Amino acid sequence: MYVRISGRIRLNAHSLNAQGGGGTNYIEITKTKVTVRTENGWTVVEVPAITGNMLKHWHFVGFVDYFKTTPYGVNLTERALRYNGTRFGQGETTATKANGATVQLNDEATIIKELADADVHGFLAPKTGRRRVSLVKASFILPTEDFIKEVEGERLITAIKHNRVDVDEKGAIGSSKEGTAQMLFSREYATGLYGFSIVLDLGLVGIPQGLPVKFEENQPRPNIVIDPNERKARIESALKALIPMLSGYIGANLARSFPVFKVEELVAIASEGPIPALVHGFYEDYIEANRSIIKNARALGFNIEVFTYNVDLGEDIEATKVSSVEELVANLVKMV
Amino acid sequence: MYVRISGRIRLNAHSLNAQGGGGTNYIEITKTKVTVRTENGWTVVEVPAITGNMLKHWHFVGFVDYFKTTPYGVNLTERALRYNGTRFGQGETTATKANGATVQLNDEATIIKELADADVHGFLAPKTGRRRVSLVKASFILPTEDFIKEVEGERLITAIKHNRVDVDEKGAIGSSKEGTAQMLFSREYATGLYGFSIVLDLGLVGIPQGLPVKFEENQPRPNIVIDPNERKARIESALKALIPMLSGYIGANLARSFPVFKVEELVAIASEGPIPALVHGFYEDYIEANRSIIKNARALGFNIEVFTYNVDLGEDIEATKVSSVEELVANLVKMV
Amino acid sequence: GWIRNIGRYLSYLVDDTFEEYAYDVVDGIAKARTQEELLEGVYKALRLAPKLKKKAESKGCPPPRIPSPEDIEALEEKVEQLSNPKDLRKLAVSLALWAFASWNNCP
Amino acid sequence: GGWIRNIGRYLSYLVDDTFEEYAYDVVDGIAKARTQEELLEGVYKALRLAPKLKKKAESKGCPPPRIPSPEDIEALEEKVEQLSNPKDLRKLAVSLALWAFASWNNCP
Amino acid sequence: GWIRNIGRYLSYLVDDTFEEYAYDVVDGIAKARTQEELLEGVYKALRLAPKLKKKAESKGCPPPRIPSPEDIEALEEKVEQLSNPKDLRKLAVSLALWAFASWNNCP
RNA sequence: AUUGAAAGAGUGCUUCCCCAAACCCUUAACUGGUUGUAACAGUU
DNA sequence: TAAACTGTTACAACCAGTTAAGGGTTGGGGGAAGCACTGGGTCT
Repeated sequence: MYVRISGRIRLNAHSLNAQGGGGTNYIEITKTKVTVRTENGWTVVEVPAITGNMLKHWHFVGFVDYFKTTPYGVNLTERALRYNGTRFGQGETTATKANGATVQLNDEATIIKELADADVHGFLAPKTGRRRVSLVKASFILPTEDFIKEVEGERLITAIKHNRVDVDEKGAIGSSKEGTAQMLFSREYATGLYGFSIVLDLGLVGIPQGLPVKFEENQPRPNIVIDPNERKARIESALKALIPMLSGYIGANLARSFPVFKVEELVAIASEGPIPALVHGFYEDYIEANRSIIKNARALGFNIEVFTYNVDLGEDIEATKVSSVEELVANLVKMV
Repeated sequence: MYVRISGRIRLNAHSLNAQGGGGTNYIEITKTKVTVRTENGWTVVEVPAITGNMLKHWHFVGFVDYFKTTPYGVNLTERALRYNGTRFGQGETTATKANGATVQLNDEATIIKELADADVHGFLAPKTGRRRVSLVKASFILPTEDFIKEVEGERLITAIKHNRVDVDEKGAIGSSKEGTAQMLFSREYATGLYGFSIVLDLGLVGIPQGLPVKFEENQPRPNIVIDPNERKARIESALKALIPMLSGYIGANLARSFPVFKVEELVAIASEGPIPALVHGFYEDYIEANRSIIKNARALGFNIEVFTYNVDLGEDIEATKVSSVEELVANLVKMV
Repeated sequence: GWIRNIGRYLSYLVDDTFEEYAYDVVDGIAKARTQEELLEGVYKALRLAPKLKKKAESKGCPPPRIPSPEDIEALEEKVEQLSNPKDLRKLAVSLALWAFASWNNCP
Repeated sequence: GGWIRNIGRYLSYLVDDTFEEYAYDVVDGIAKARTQEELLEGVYKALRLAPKLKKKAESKGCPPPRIPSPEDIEALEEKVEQLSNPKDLRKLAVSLALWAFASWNNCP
Repeated sequence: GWIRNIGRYLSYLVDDTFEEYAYDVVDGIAKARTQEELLEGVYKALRLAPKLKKKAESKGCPPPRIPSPEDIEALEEKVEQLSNPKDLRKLAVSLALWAFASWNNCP
């Protein structure tokens, strides 16, 4: 089922999704140009951010973590166990399976039915040319527009040095001729009131893209290949994989940095039918825009439920109040 | 019937429509030259751009998504469910049917009746030579000229490295000699006040171009080869396909970019007869031009309806200020 | 002069033995109305050259070699005085033509 | 005048073989830069990856990697600052990117 | 013009001999994406200036030359005049780029 | 004003239409600016 | 009734290690490539 959860978080001293030193100790983090008004024209300013690839990979990590506990997690890629983001990266032939079998890149529907890792995040098997668009279109992580407007500066990035001190069997720091292992590096750590918007098209997970339906007697049902129980378990695990995202299990340098997170304002929409996606948290009128789109979609007619985290939003809206993220996804999966 | 939409949308952190620069790993976004005076003559500057072909593909995606829910969604291409816009590719003398059969090419009316994709988004079969110009016209999503004035460039683009990390079954990263797939592909992400404009000529759906009018008694009458209910359903589905085109679904690499994609300002006009197309949002100032166009068209004798959002459109121009794009499509489908 | 080596090292992209077929780079080099875009095309050729070398040494065929520096010097000192577009088009088309030739890649 | 050969030497040393440090991100940044700021950042990063090249050359016995002359930096600054036209700026950046790939006199 | 002297001193930080390296300050003054950390790194270099003077007058080199005050205030006026991040980043990178050049400081 | 006087290769033609450089892809990972050093001695 | 004298402005190690810098898949399909209008001889 289609679920779109957007909102804002607060970050302090995070080195998430660095660009990398590229031989330099000053580890570049990812930057992005953003438009702000500042009452003198919407000029573009460079601000720290992390890509949607970060959120996609960490959603995959939560996916495999939750399948490590579900009884139906046996059908998973052995690469997926080690948080390996690669999905058929090289032009291989027979993919290894954690169960102890192998997968052949033929009859894509068979891979969809059997393998569960490449059902929501897609795959790009390059030798057989079998591709599948993913169903987790993760967004970027950018601050609030008025935040940058009202700071008119105060770079959200700080440079902090670190060193890997050498001590040897003789108790010394080897300079050149007895071990040149002592090393320093400067890392960039960022902060700010960032926003995110995760769209999740779980409605056709487990449905091969080649033949989503059959229409044998003109009926509106998808061409399912797996039993409904396993599909529902996969949907629940994929949606619960969003729980560690909104708590501090995303970004790079998760061991050394481990960014601090919070729940400030979250708006979530959930429905079986196709619904418009919300706006990535970057602006000030995003709450108003979300309220407008929800009320207009309800006017059109949709079986869509809205979950709000202590936000004003507005009146004449049947949105349900939420208090955290795991209870939010529990309420989302409350029906089967 | 005929509806022309235009406006200005603020985008950030998007790698939408990236060419890739050939087989190299440095994926670069589409860039097109534009003319900006900068008070020193209309100088040519290369700016990030979005092809209208992508808009056509995403309109196709929205159309099939909203036609799936319709009770008459069976009459669709097999590749429509596949989210594949390829209609009548190389060496294709037949049409793939979603029911599991084939359609022979004998007349354009039969093609449009059996396959709504060729009816709306057009088709081209080289084997038979049959041609049909699409009813959907898409323009390049270009940043506002006034935006270029107020930012004076700054390259509008950030470069982000996206190292694909691979771990072998043993647990080694590998040096490409063990079959591992490690790789550095870099991507370009842009921003700015882009301008969008789409023309939707929903007056030929179910009306073949070979003989759009029959002239039974020397009177104008569309040659609707389909039932009126099917034509109305196609109208509604195509008009509702604009909702993902404006909410969150646009461009390429949506799985890893998913920009904010909010509507800063929007104008749209609808009529049962031919109407002038809206001016793009690329220009620094087009509100007065749009006001003049609308008022002069209304004075000419055109019964057009105008819907605006975040644009005053003067005082003597009548227009219902919609709150979102969903309200716009509701007004577009309210008159049937 | 200095056309033989650049043509030989540019023809590797479109050569049959390399299954990447960078037709786009040669297309951009061919009909280039300004110097900057043909320079970008040959830069893309040189950027894809390490990939061709890697695939050649993986397959077994002799690896391609980077064009000699004097060739680059000649190209740079000739491209500056392309005041008329005709000579620039002539140079770009000559490079494109020498990008389509037979070479002894895999014996 | 003079910057051509030295820039080619240094960029080749940054990109050439017998180093196992193939940094193409800097080359791509130098090439694809419509504005002058990113071209300057790319060339600055290329110049910054000098100590790695020197240390590797000393370790493996390769000849030391020559650093471009200060007059070359002078000429670079003058032609970048005096040419506000993006056309000539792109031409210079792509010329530098071309000189990033050259088969000079490598290690014997 | 007014980049040689301060760029010369910046190259005095890391060059041949001079067995004390400081690249964090150069990196900070190069990619000065905000209005500051540029003057911060330049001040850090000026604080290491006595260290460089002592090392030069001790080991093998002639004493280093501090950038002229007119140069410093020219830089300050230039950074005050600019408002867009483009000019600030360009100035910062052009300032810190001279730190890596072939200078014959110690004979 | 002449082997020249009169003198339409000219008159209509959408190189067109259809087509996502598209899809999957955590510079990632591990890594303390670390360790020692009285603003100290002495002052009507 | 007097208003800090002075040695000192960090040393030293280190200034990215490695791994890959596209993998793949396709390089115009397919129709036509002037439709008439203006005839030059040799005979009666």
